Amino acid sequence: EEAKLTAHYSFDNNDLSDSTGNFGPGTITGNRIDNEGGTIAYADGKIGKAAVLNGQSGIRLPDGLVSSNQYSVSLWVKPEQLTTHTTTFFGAKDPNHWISLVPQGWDGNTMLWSGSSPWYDGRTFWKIPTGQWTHLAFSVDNGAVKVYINGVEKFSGTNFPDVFTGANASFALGVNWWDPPFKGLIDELRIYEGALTPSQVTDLAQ
Ligand SMILES: OC[C@@H]1O[C@@H](OC[C@@H]2O[C@@H](OC[C@@H]3O[C@@H](O)[C@H](O)[C@H]3O)[C@H](O)[C@H]2O)[C@H](O)[C@H]1O
Ligand SMILES: [Ca+2]
Repeated sequence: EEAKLTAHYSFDNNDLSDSTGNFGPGTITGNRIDNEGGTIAYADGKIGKAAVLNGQSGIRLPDGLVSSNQYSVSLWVKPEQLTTHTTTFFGAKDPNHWISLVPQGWDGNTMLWSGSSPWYDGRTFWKIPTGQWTHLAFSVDNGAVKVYINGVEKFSGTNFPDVFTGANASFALGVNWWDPPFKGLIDELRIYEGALTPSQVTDLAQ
């Protein structure tokens, strides 16, 4: 049972639209998820045109993008800088119940982070470079969670929080409620219902 695709934010057309047509387009935020006045440029990315994030800007995605107990997220990033706790994909029912794919987390490594009630540490023990393209993916199947870097599985575990089942949660690229906005390039955002097979993974990564 391969994971089913639901959303593809590719930026290929120099806009924040979902190419599958399922979801409304993304918005532009200021330096947090809940504010406005940012900027988004478009530069050559991993596939076609990628989104540029200047370190004070983000993208609001539509509420309820993920709303199940079985889901996955894939994307490419090219960091111009790294800042601790700063999100890529995020992630939140409210400020106390959130998920976050973090390039440099509290242990200084890439991690899938959830908090704060409770706290989940999805530690990869792997560190991301600036000025290079890294592929990141992760799947959630009823508490069963796995994290992939460049196609390589680095974290697995269980008892992941069901943050999204029953909630109209806020989703964003590059910003949250507390930390520096991501700076650099984000490309090819894809959302899935169901947990990506290893095969789909290695495909997406290469
Ligand atoms: O709630 C949003 C996040 O809170 C802020 O916390 C500051 C840093 O987060 C903590 O990370 C360590 C966590 O606490 C441990 O119990 C658990 O193992 C870890 O997940 C550190 O205390 C602070 O450096 C962040 O700014 C924001 O992302
Ligand atoms: Ca693209």
